[PDB]
Amino acid sequence: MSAGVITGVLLVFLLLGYLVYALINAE
Amino acid sequence: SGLRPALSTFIFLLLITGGVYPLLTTVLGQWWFPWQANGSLIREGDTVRGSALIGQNFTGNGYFHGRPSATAEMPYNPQASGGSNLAVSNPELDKLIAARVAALRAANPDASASVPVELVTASASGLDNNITPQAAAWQIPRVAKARNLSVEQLTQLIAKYSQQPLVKYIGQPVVNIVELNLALDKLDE
Amino acid sequence: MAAQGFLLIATFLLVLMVLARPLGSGLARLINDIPLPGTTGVERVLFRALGVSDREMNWKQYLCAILGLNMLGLAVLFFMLLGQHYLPLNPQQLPGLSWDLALNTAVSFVTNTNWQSYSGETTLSYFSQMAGLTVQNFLSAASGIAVIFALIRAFTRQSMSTLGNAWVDLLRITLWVLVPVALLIALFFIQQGALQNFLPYQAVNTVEGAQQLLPMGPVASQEAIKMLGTNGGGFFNANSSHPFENPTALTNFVQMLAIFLIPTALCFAFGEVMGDRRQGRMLLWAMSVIFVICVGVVMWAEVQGNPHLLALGTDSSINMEGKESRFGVLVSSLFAVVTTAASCGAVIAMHDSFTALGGMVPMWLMQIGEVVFGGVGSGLYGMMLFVLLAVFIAGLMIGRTPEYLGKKIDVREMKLTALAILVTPTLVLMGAALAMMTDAGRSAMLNPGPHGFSEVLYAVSSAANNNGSAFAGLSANSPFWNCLLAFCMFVGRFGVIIPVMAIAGSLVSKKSQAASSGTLPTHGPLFVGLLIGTVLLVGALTFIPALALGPVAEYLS
Amino acid sequence: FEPTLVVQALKEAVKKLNPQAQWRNPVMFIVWIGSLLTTCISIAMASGAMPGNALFSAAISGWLWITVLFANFAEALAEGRSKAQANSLKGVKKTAFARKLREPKYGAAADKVPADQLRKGDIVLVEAGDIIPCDGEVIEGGASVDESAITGEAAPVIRESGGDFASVTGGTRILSDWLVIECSVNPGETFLDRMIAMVEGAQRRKTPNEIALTILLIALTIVFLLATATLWPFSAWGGNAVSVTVLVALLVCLIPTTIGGLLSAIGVAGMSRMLGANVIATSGRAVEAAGDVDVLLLDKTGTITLGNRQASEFIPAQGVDEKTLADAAQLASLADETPEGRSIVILAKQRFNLRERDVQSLHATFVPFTAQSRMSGINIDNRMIRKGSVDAIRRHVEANGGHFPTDVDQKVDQVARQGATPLVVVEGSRVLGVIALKDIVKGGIKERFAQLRKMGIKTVMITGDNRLTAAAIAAEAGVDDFLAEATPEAKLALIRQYQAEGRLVAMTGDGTNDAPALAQADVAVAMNSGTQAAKEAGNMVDLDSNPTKLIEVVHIGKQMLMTRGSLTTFSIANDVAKYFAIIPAAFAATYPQLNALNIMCLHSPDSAILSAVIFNALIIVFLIPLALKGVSYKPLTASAMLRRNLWIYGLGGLLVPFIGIKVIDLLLTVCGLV
Ligand SMILES: [K+]
Repeated sequence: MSAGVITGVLLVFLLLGYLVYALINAE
Repeated sequence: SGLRPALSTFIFLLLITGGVYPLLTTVLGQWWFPWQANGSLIREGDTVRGSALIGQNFTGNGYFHGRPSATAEMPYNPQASGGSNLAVSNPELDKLIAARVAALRAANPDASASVPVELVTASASGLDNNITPQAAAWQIPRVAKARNLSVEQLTQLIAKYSQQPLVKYIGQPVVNIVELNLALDKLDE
Repeated sequence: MAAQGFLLIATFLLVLMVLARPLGSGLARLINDIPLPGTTGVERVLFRALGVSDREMNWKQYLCAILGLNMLGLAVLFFMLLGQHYLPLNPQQLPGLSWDLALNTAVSFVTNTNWQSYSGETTLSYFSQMAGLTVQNFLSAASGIAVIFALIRAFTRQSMSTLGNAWVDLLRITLWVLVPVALLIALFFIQQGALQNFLPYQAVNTVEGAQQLLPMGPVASQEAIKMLGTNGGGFFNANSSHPFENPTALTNFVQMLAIFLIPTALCFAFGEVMGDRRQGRMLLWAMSVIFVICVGVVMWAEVQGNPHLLALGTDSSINMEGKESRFGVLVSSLFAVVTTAASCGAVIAMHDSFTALGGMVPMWLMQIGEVVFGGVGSGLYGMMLFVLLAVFIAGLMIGRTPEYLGKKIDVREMKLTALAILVTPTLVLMGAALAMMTDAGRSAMLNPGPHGFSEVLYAVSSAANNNGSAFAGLSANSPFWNCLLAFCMFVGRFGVIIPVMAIAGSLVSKKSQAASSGTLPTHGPLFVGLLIGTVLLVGALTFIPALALGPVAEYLS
Repeated sequence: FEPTLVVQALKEAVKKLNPQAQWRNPVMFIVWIGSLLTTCISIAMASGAMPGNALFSAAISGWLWITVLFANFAEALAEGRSKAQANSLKGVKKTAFARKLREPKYGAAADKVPADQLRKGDIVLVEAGDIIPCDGEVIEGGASVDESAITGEAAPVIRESGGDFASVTGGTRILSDWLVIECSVNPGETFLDRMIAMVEGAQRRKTPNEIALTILLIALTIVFLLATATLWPFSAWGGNAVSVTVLVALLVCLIPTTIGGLLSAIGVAGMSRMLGANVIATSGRAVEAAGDVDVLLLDKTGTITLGNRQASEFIPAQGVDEKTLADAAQLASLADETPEGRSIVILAKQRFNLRERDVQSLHATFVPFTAQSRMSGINIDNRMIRKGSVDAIRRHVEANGGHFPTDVDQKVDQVARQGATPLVVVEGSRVLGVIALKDIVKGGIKERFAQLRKMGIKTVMITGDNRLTAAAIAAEAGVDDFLAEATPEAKLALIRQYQAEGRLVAMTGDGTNDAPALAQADVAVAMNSGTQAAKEAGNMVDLDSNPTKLIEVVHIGKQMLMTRGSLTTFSIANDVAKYFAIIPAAFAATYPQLNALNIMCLHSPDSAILSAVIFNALIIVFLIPLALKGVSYKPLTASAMLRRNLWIYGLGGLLVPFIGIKVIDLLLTVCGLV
């Protein structure tokens, strides 16, 4: 059982996607 | 899509570099260098006594014990071609090398106080038919006492079956175990 | 043994610089699109017969052509490995490989990565090795040298709208650049002892009474492209340590020369086609300093060797449980640094049994991105991405607009270079992390302690840096491991290649600007120091904890 | 320093930053997420969780919120006034007070109505000295309205009725007379609303250096997030794994927040240093971008002109003399409140030193600028002083019945082609002369424009005024190729064209006309002699009347680009050294034998990473004093200047992180907070 491990993985994935989005588009 | 400029180009590249290249290289090798291109085998009679590159087990006394193999199924298995991938900090390597150095000390009681590193540490491919001259000369007296030979003619035998590189720094001088053992078997009679 | 390494490095570097210049000039002719002498008419007849003719294409057409050829070769190799039973030339009726191993090998022998997870004596047949795998190495090397030819043409072309012709370039690459050198080194391999026949497996009766079965196959025809194209997967489980594979230290020298021959020839070609050899010598000096200092430390650690062996009764404490005796320990360390720098998976020696520091430094050059004397085409555009990195780092350090080689660089190139640089650290970190989550990958341990995690990190980095080298003993026959490495190799090489065509297309459309006050001089020791500091420190930024929790932990403990 | 009231209102605007707008800045928003997670784990510790240490995470969350608050503080100090404001246009739209009619007549039933009362079909009168409520058409009567928003010229224009000149856009001040206007244009989408559509919608594009810095921040942040994220599964092979709160602390400490603070510290230092050239700079990004400009758009009336139109010379006919029209002009400008009339008085004393013509002792019967005759002046008992434009002169000649002076006509159209607006007087029969009212050039701007030409700035003059006098002013000022008779939408289109060409564009003006041009300009300079709308829009307001302040603006922009490169050197080296400085603290917890990698022998990893948080909070604060009072300011060549910069600031960016972490940990150890 992942008490917070899977939540951490999802947070890292979403944050990396947001970082790639900010790399593509100059905010 | 791709069409002809993709498909015909790929077929031409596949044909040239898969039929023409290996066919021509095979023809050149068989026409020029047949003994080298056939595996450098030793063919005494119709029975193969071995090949001059791989190396064999040589577990008997007076047969110039070679480098450790540590292959997959059996020692010095040529079809496995693996190596002892044990790490520095792995205690399994330490237990294996302790057992092997104990066996080497039991087999050779007065060869030297120390032991060569290459005669007790396993080779990379598991098949090493070559030994440095100092490690080959470390085991002179045991083989001499086993085969009733003299250290003089033994060390000229080691020197005569020695391969030396073109330059010193490119590698190490070596001797071949299999050819030396077959020379010993020929010197039996 | 201290000075022997210096003489070996000096001899290798001098013979490399001697051999590079004619191939560099020929490759520069390939960028310049002038036909090679003696091949002017026959190539025209061949192009007319094939139907490629002459058709200038832009970066999008080039990119989809290269990836379409790679994907078609991937499908061909996948089906060919799947149907191993029906194919001819099977002296032993070997079973067809599983779907996971077939997909792994199919995506591996394409895209230059050439990772191996099997033993070819018991798994791979003759006809797959003879036909499919050799032409896949050929096509991977040709694709890498074509993509770097496109990047160089984009740099040297001013105010144009095209890059060249894909299949024309690939034909002119692999018919007259790889094949003659392959003959000239394959005949040397046969001379010093190799296998280029089609005999079945031969029984051998030893003097001990224990018979064995000799491996069999066309070794030299695969050697002459595995070393030349920096692929790194052979017939045997030992990539370059088997006696039938690599016979003699003289052939080891020829293998080293073949591994570094193509990238430094590309660097000399780039310098010659730029009009000034200062750029070429600048990149080669920047790679040579890293190569020299990193063959160092590795050599010292390997001659320091096992601390237990000195106290256990051995006269010499030299690290020797992972190497052979025909080639020693110093040449073993040199080849290890060469193959971990050039994205070639060919191991002269068992990398898993090295000393911690002398395994971490080749793993350091493994992790960094295969940019120092790198791939058959991969290393040069890796260096071009990192020198563009250094150019705008200097531009933002200087407070003016950054331009390279007289060409202005803007935000689209900025983003695409950032993605191309950071795609491989992302993969080599996230895939390794996912491997340490799963109990299946953690079930593939061989060495307990931090060395198992080091083995996992090496495997994932070999996948996503397109190398093929491995700490052996990893049970990579698992479907999870095979699919993870397969995906890593695929998305790694192609997500590097696609931004390279993006940069090339965005640089074709521009024009070479004149001299300006804010233009950074793109040569000199200052720029070498800036570029090496840039690549080494970004690699440090993304790889300090991964190396620290593994081999550095093993060294300290 | 800045005044306390504006920094307090700005700090209120800083506290107004929500997560809905926090993701504009990526590194600071990632610090914000890390702060939210460490605050959540701190209140979980307060409620009870698996570990036992709570005050350490509480201090991390508090100092992280201080870091976020100060970073947003500096960001609002730099670009809280960068957005173009349309408060003057909104106020002049909302003042309303229209005079509504229910019957079209000069008097009738008129009442005060707001702006929303107007609709499709309405009758509103504007009398004298009021504001037009909305765009519409003239029903009857004549009006002299000041085209301030259109063509940017303070000279009044007559409209009348029953002709082609019935279009009153609204918002233009009526000078005199009276007018009845039919509301044909609805409330909304009128002329002023079409102006405010892109006065409100400015959206200035980001400078290339700022975009490249943001891309570098994204790259380094991806690197550091990658490392801190893969640290969690890589520690699962150890005896004890890394903690989630200390991993969050590493994630918020490693990322280059120093350069993100620098991104606005440069602007804060720019607004501080702009007071040396006496310019109120509302945003520092334009001050930074001033060093990369290539063109300069300019408005004639107000920026190149002194403002009001001056008098050049009295041109008489052959039958009259200089005194014989100078006395008539002096009489015509006796009871004249116009600055043009004051200029007539000044030229009268410049020529004749004329006296004893008192404004009230002489029975000066003042006739104003008539709606139906367009004639104005002063009547005495035996002499009828009137003056006006040439069409009104010809109408008066037709009314009298006399022969027309075509010699006066060729004189006035010759001086009109020269670039002067004629003003013909009527006394002494029809053979009296004209006043040449021409545009006037300011104090020696031609040499400064030649300096701009030498520097590389292309000066293009666009005003919307008459083409002949615009070309004359461009020739007199040494301006390059120019545009005339241009709408504010045409000025917007020119700004968009110069932005799409790639080069940065600078626009300077004073009027309401070029408020969209100042809103869309990259480095926009207002004028203190102009209206409130131009000062509200744009990024810079000139304190003096000097139009060629852009020389000093570009000089300080180049100097501060150089110091921005120096600070970027220092910040990049600082972040790179800080990574190595605080990276071994992640290894002592999960592995005992890597404490020898700790180098400095830090007291504890928690103390080291808390010291990293303190260094994070302190470096962005100390950047502004380091942004002020720079060291290197003289230009060199590229390679040598980069060498000097890299030396002098890489030594700083290496020594400051190690010294700072060691000093803060020593302070924490002697304070006993660990
Ligand atoms: K690559």
